[PDB]
Amino acid sequence: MTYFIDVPTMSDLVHDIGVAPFIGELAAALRDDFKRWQAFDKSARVASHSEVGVIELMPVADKSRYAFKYVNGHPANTARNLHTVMAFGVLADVDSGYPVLLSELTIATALRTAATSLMAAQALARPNARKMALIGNGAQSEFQALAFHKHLGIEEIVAYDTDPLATAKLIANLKEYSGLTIRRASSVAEAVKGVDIITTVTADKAYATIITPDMLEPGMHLNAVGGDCPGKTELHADVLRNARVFVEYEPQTRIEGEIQQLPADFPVVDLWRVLRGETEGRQSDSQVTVFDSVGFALEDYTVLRYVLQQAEKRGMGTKIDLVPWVEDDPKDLFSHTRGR
Amino acid sequence: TYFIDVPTMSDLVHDIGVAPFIGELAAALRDDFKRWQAFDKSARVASHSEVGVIELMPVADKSRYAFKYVNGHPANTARNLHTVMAFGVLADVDSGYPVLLSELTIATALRTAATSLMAAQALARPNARKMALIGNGAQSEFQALAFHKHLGIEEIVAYDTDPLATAKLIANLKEYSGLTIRRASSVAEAVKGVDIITTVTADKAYATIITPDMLEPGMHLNAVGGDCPGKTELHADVLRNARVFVEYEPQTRIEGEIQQLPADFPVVDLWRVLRGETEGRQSDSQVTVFDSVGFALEDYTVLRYVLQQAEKRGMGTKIDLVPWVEDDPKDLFSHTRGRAG
Ligand SMILES: NC(=O)c1ccc[n+]([C@@H]2O[C@H](COP(=O)([O-])OP(=O)(O)OC[C@H]3O[C@@H](n4cnc5c(N)ncnc54)[C@H](O)[C@@H]3O)[C@@H](O)[C@H]2O)c1
Ligand SMILES: NC(=O)c1ccc[n+]([C@@H]2O[C@H](COP(=O)([O-])OP(=O)(O)OC[C@H]3O[C@@H](n4cnc5c(N)ncnc54)[C@H](O)[C@@H]3O)[C@@H](O)[C@H]2O)c1
Ligand code: NA
Ligand code: NA
Repeated sequence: MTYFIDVPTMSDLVHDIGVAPFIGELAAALRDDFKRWQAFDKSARVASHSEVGVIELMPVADKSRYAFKYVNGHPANTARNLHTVMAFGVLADVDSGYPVLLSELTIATALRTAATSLMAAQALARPNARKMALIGNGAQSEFQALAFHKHLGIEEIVAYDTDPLATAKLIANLKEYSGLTIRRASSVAEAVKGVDIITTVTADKAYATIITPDMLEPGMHLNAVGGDCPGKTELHADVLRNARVFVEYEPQTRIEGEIQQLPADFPVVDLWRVLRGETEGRQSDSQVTVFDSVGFALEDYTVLRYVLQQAEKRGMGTKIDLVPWVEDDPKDLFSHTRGR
Repeated sequence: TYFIDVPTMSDLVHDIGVAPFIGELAAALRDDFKRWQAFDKSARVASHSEVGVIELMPVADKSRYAFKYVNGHPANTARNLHTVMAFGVLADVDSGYPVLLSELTIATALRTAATSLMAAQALARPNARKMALIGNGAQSEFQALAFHKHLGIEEIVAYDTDPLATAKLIANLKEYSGLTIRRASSVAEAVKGVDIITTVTADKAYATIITPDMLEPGMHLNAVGGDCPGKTELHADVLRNARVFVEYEPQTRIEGEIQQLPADFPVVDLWRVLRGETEGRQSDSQVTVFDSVGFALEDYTVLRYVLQQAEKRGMGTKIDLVPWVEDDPKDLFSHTRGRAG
């Protein structure tokens, strides 16, 4: 009983639920899981670096369920008509090790990342937010835009991308949402002027200063999503020093996040503690808050469980023979060598 | 992405033949072990539970990336489930694209037998002819055939606490008339006078399947069963009386039989033995121990082998695991409109 949800099936699932509800429901599910932070067997994801990218495995588990996601990060892929980010994952039973679900996670990753950013913003950004800058208008952009528009009251988005066609795509994809205005800016500095939230989702395997100190205004919240690997950043180190920085899983973020540019003792705040109301999140209206996001296995665990439950209710997905199921003699593996 | 499921792998292995599969794989493993320094190696990541473990085993070179998901639950057989279940992926390094998704439960038994064979060829006495096989479960038939067909073992003395397991082993290999397999009533009885002792028992605990009093000069121990911290088969003093060989030292220091010895206890890297940089067996009376726990490179090799074998037979099914080439790779949102939209 290993169920498989491929790309087109996930497409039908997301279409059925709706992108907005999917993100909203997922953010709520993520919030609850983050509150249960200490119940999970956590670890920094394993990364295998190459010349133009990275391939990583992201495991996590509690006492009953195990989950992991395979994911790559190759910014140069788009030049070859491939996605910068591709992923898939598995949800398994802890007491038997049996893989219950194998699922595409490329579409799901964009959804969980948007939901995670939304969850963090709901807890860290000023409640009156209405304008957001969206730097990087690629694969993640539409999801981030909708998450903030439908669930955080963002009515206006000022977008910028080195690739003008990417911005055109973003505007065209969301035009159907009349309550949301999205306009193209000629530069990052122009896009971020006067915004309440800055979301960065650029893809470039190198140290970059997308956001510089001069762009910061009192009360801003920075949703820094693009940088997510050692040697891959989007914020100038001083931007972090002028803000209260929040992270997912500190041990991993110290190596892959924006904070990799600062001393190992630079103070950061664990988001799960804020969500439990045990540690202060935003401390004032003038403060600048930064969500140093790199992605963490727990978020994939949440979306995998969500997808399994939602697909089950809709009778979606197909069964595959990935590993042996129950057998008369589980010690007779050799019998399988005689052919099906 | 192509997918090879359990029944397809069964047909594939059946067509290649278990012995040939193990032989060809051992040759391939030797080549990969020789270029050990070309791989980005790491100790597998394990998630421990009260009755088992779930692990991810990645490894990669400049061209290919591979990983295997595998569990280790000794109590599973009481629930008619396999103690070991696994599957893995072979991916392209420069794009991250997963080329092959494959069952690896059957393949794991084959690569483990091939690895044990490869080590034995370099560590056991060349005149070995009798082997003790402790643990007659899933791995046993594969280990038995690997040694019989490729290392001249003509007699195996088997023991398992479960008598039906031993009966299964004997019945499964009865067709190999050049191989004699007989049931012993205890481990001590089974290992008496053997040239090689292969242990593949499954018990999540510190076990002394083999004690020092059982050792005889010149024996080679293919210790395969223990493969996790707190899960061993050999008494620590058995190791003190031998030259010990490992796969990937950093990982084995944690999961192997040597976890019971000082961090400074000397061990020998198998790949270096194969390269001829250090000695395998040094004397006929020496006791050698291959402290085997399994390592990602072995799964990398079998995944490449399976892909090649399946490809020339046109076997495997295409699956939409991740997006492939598209007009606009930056438009992931288009996928939220349903497969029709
Ligand atoms: N934090 C997380 O959880 C998480 C999960 C999603 C993806 N990732 C990261 O998010 C980033 C974006 O992912 P994606 O799938 O949208 O990639 P993508 O390649 O589809 O889009 C990235 C966009 O950034 C633009 N860009 C690059 N450099 C720029 C610059 N200096 N200024 C303005 N625009 C620039 C590109 O032209 C491109 O359109 C990647 O770096 C990826 O690894 C992180
Ligand atoms: N080193 C490696 O690369 C590698 C790869 C294969 C599997 N593993 C390990 O190999 C072991 C066996 O795997 P399997 O698939 O054959 O499992 P299995 O459960 O099918 O068979 C194990 C057999 O051991 C027997 N056994 C348990 N305790 C015993 C004892 N004290 N004395 C004699 N027999 C005993 C059981 O009754 C059973 O028949 C497991 O512990 C597994 O984790 C290691
Ligand atoms: Na980031
Ligand atoms: Na072992």
